[PDB]
Amino acid sequence: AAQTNAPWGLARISSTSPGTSTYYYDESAGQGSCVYVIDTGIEASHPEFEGRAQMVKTYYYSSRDGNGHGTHCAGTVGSRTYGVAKKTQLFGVKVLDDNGSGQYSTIIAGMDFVASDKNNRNCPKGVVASLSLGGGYSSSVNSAAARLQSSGVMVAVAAGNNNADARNYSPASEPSVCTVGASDRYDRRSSFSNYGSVLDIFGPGTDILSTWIGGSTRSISGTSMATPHVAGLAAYLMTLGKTTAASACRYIADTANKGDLSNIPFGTVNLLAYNNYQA
Repeated sequence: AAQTNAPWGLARISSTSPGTSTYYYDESAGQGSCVYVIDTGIEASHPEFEGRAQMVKTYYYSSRDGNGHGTHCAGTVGSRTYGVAKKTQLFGVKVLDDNGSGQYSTIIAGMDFVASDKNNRNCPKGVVASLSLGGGYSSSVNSAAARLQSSGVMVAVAAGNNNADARNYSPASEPSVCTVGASDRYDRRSSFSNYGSVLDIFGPGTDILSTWIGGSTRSISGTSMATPHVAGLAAYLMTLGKTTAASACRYIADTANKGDLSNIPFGTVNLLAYNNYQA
């Protein structure tokens, strides 16, 4: 399948070269997979989600996304126009308030929730969790992310936005999950992207158009935007049967475009997520 005039990041993840604008993908499109977006919520009523999104947990007085960040990330995972995996099921877990803030205890609870809740959901092709959040190093946060991964969920986490080594951030620094840095449309490391040996992969993160609250759209930047590209890619590849939750991060690294990014610090992987689709 081909989506013309797609957002640059979708085109990039289906290309061996920058500078193209069509997204190519197998029409299975993540059908039968599930992606949990652990964030500020998801505006599930957005036409772009086509009934495939739903809130399943909140730790606040409402499940509404009053911020937009979670809706944007979910849109990159699985919205019809802006999403990698256009037929996946999206589950919202609101661990962040409408200012984008949350206690680590709440974030940990949301991760443990997903590890259990996936047993209440029909996801025959596999389960992914997208975590576009983080803060300073916490062994407890890292342990929760490791538990979620171990339970059989492909965990993609943002490297962080401090132009610093991700070893000092959580859950970015947990080795067993998939830690995602950000690149721009000219194949440069995004100016803010964290780096370091703990990174597994880069995805598009600068100037990413996706869904927003109020039935709207906007372009924003961050490792938060790169992470759902990788999460959606994992769901797409799991639906194709090419990999599993336990092996998807390694598979994405194995099949990535290699050596194509600039300003990658020595010791950080030079790997850009790629779907290897051949029509």
